Amino acid sequence: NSVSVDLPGSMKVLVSKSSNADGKYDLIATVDALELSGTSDKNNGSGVLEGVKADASKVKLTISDDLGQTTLEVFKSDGSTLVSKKVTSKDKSSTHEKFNEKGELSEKHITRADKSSTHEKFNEKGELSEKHITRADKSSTHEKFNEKGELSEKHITRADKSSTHEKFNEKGEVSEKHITRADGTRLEYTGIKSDGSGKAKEVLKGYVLEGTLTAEKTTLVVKEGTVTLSKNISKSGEVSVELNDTDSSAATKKTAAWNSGTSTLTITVNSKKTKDLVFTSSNTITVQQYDSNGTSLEGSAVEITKLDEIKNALK
Repeated sequence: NSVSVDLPGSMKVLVSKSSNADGKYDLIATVDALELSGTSDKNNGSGVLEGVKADASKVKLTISDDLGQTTLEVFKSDGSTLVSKKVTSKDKSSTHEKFNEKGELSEKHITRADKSSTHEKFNEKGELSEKHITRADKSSTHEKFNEKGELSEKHITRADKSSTHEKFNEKGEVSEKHITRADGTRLEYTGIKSDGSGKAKEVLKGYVLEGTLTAEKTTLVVKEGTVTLSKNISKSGEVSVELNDTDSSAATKKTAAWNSGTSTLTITVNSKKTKDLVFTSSNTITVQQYDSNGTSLEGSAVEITKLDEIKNALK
């Protein structure tokens, strides 16, 4: 007396086995703890089923003739002013729409078979205020729009959980850029001027490096005495480090050479190597001393954990 066929949207329809009075098989379903009722001339499960919520919201479920699609709409008392709509296909793709208290589109979520998704939010003028695109690898593009329809903020996340976020001022210029690396370290670019120059902070485990940003490169600076160490990061993220010492004295002046194969800075004082500073691909720094004669390294490299240790290595 009751065949139940499952529908797209994780729903079920229970249909009469045969004609009752008229040649229409009965259909009843329960969606979100509410019972729906409708009559169709087919034995599929196809047709329409209507109901009324506790707050008098009108609910209508329409099942495609071929069972491949469901459309669940929540109207208001009038049956016209929409509250919510959900369209779900057999491949489990879905569209979920929310509407404001006026029936105008407020939000729209689209979900696909691979669990990729798009989320759109709309403002009181019907303009797209936010758009979130989430790919199947969990990579994402999140955009926020100002009242003029232009970008206020853009944030891109990659599959490895690295990210780049850009904030735009009222003139369309990037004013702040924040980067979170896959390993958890971070870059903060603030006060970006109209030529792309600005202030730069690299947040590492245990310490923060500070410096400047140009469109060309980022340069972080540590100073101790007359010694300035400059850590440069290219447009490509390539790290290169240089050192300059204004020390008058030829006996005490520090010079340094950069090894691009190892990302290692070798400091030298009075013709003898003193220490190797390694800038790891893990965005850490290690320091290892040379022997008395400065020809071979000694002991084991020790990871830098505070800014003062970098300065101590520059003394």
